[PDB]
Amino acid sequence: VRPKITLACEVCKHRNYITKKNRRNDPDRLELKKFCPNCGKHQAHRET
Amino acid sequence: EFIYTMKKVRKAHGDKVILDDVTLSFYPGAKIGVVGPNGAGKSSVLRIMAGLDKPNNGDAFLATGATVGILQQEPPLNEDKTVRGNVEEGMGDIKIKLDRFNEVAELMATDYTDELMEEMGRLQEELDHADAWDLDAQLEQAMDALRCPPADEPVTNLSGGERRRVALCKLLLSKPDLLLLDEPTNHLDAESVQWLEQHLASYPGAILAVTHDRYFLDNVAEWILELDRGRAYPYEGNYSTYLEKKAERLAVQGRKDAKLQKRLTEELAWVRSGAKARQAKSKARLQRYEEMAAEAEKTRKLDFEEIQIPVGPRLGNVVVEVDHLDKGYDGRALIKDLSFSLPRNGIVGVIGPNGVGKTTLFKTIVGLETPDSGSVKVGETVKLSYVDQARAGIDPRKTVWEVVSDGLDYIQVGQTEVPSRAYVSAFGFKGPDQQKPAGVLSGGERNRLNLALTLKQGGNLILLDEPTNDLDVETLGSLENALLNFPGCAVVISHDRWFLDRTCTHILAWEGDDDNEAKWFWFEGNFGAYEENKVERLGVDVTHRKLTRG
Amino acid sequence: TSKAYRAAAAKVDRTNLYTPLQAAKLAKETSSTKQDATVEVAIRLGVDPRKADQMVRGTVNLPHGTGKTARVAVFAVGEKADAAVAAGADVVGSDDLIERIQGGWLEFDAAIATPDQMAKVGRIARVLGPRGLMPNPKTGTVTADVAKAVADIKGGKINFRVDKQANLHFVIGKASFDEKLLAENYGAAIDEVLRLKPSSSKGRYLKKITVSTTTGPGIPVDPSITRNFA
RNA sequence: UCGGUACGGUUUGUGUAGGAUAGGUGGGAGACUGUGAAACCUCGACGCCAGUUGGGGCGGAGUCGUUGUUGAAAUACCAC
Ligand SMILES: Nc1ncnc2c1ncn2[C@@H]1O[C@H](COP(=O)(O)OP(=O)(O)NP(=O)(O)O)[C@@H](O)[C@H]1O
Ligand SMILES: Nc1ncnc2c1ncn2[C@@H]1O[C@H](COP(=O)(O)OP(=O)(O)NP(=O)(O)O)[C@@H](O)[C@H]1O
Ligand SMILES: [Mg+2]
Ligand SMILES: [Mg+2]
Ligand SMILES: [Mg+2]
Ligand SMILES: [Zn+2]
Repeated sequence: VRPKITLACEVCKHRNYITKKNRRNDPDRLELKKFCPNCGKHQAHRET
Repeated sequence: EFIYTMKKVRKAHGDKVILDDVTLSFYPGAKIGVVGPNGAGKSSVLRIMAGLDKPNNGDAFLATGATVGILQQEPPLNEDKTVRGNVEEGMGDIKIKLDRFNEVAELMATDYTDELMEEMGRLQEELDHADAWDLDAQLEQAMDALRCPPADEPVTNLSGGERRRVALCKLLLSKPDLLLLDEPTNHLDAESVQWLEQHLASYPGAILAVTHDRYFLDNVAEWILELDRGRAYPYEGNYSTYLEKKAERLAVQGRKDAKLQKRLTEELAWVRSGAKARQAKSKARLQRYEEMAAEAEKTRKLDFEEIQIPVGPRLGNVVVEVDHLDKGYDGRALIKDLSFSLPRNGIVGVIGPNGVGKTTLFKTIVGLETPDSGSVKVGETVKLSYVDQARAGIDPRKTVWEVVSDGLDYIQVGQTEVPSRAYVSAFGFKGPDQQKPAGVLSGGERNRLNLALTLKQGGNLILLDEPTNDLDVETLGSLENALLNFPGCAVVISHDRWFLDRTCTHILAWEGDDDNEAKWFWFEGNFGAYEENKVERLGVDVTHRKLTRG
Repeated sequence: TSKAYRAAAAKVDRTNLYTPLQAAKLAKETSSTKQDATVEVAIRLGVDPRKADQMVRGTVNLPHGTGKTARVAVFAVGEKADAAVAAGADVVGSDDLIERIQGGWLEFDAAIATPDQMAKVGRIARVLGPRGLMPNPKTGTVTADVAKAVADIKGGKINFRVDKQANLHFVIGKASFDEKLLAENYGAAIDEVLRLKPSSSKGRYLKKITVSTTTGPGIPVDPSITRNFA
């Protein structure tokens, strides 16, 4: 009920972060501003 | 070679799967019929094939240059016009590039003269791709076959259930090579389906229908695709061949699982009581109980709660008095010179084709209209309950519980204080399935939701308007054996001719011809009498239109 | 329906792919029974014309002529029509011909216009277009060449249009012409097929082909002749 | 005896207006007396307008045809 999701950037689509969410609380894919190292600045990140 | 194909496709939430291991493939010209219960995934397979969603595993691969159409279970439109409803899709790669050919030829001379050779002739190239580009004389060809509304009026509340006749003309003009028509025969007539019968027969291209009618499934379809709840199984033959081999399959499956359930109980006590029996082997025999008990719970599905209509006040002796009513619009002549009482404790049926005015007649009774020259007496003991044809009380963003309860805790239904969450699961939403949005609900659970916010008053005068749509035979029988046990005045508009033969006591019906198009005949008795009274009083007791050049 | 048509059915061998020299001998033997005829070409293509990247059309040159009645309509005013009225057009039209064509006087075959007329051509091409008389920017009926447009109708420039069914159709000659007035016309036709050769087709390219006439039966044609048409 | 491939002849299609677009594309004054008024008739196809010149057993004479012009196109005729 707590699966491990990975978070991919919007522009370069690299996979930089893995984390846990609750699936009966949040059905849709998360969005966070995290730090993409290949871009050098904070970008948006959905799930896969 | 294959129009459409699937790998190990599994569209699902990880808590609740809706497709699982769907491996099959289709040919060109594959007329398919899809059958199954509600809650299987019949519309979440036709949604992958038109690219409107993506699976969570497995590749869904259309062919190279074959385009696909779709008609969803609710048809969207645009709010512009009616002849706009034949240019958006369908003729959309010709019409948008039709005025531009008339725009590039406005005879500019200072701008460009010899650049009319690589763009105006290129637009001349694409008109030959369609083999016809006048587009006008062959567009009344597409609306004098569906019997469309007059093309110069917007699709506001002006359109009733012939909204579907327009959406069966955006789709059947594109002529896709894979045609995903999901329940086309909602809200249609005794002849609007009869047109669609002969049109889907001689149709070059594949066809997937999720229909329930019998002329398509017995004569047009060649493959039948059963959808079990997550599974998918193809079969070959028409629907008469399907149900015979389905019957002998569920025969030997009915005692496949009897001796399975007998086995689990015979070695239930072997693993629970008396664990003294064997040492250091017991962790190898205990797992064979769990490996058959975890597959005994993947077909344990028999939990189907009944549709129940609550009872409120005592209904008196007068319910609906219609005092020589006329109703119509500017130039239009619907209901004219009609007078009828409404029988206490009796199911009332309404008969008429699309465009006679059946659902406006209930809007008079609740109060959403006003009669032109007439009056309707309500009677101070009745209580209305109006479920609409267009299902307009569904707000497709907020969740299921918030549509029917308005965020409250107790709602007022049967002169009691019912806890409003318990009133939700009474129509089939167990627990954590309140929390999912109503715009994505199934065709059963959008018809098991419109009965929730409209039977919320316990009224002894309920006005059912298209109740027999998108629900299977387990609920359709559980409806008709639940509005017989209701103490008064259920009034039903329907088109399922094998529904009014079950549950009817009175019939209001249209009988108009070329003297006046707004007659309404009243009858005392069931549908198995009106079909015999009609042939002995009137004389009215084909020639198919092509929709294209050929 | 006639023995004379079926007497040439024995004059065609079944499983022998003929040569273009042996092709036109049967046209001299079948069409001489009746009045003048026209030799037809049918070519099946190994393409997938459901897509739009494989539509095939090209022009052609006829050094031996066409034998066509070639009734020429001109759509120009001023000096644009003056450089072509002496070129041999039978009925030279103007802006007044808008009301004579759609009124019921449709007696013309060709159509030549100028790029300074398309606000009035586009209302006339609504009926002439699906009849195959669309304004052509390629060959010369609608271009800036207002001098050699009428002579191209007697010059022998006919486009070829593949259908959805992968069928090419193009006439090559009359009946009174001999065999040597057909080798130069037919050899350039398959060349112009190769000049619009797709880069996305598969298998064998030209898998079946035949050549016949108006009142003549079928004749096998060799796909493996590309050099010895004469 | 039941099915696949390859080739070949025959046959098949009816919004409304016109003597049922004889289906698409490309040509083209042709068919020669075969009247249609024997039959599984009406080409035996669809049998929805009740009819699409060919297993034709009065014939060798007269043939839906070209002419007529309602309709994106009616028009014989073979070929892909
Ligand atoms: N809002 C409107 N204003 C004016 N006329 C309308 C309106 N809605 C419908 N009509 C006309 O009334 C006819 C029928 O009304 P409608 O509301 O569709 O009832 P209905 O006949 O029950 N629809 P249906 O259930 O599919 O048969 C339509 O064909 C229109 O001509
Ligand atoms: N996005 C979704 N998320 C979760 N469950 C869904 C979603 N979409 C559909 N479902 C449910 O999954 C099942 C799939 O059914 P669906 O394909 O939506 O229609 P259907 O019930 O299978 N055919 P029908 O009964 O005629 O509507 C139903 O129980 C739906 O309620
Ligand atoms: Mg939250
Ligand atoms: Mg559905
Ligand atoms: Mg209605
Ligand atoms: Zn990035």
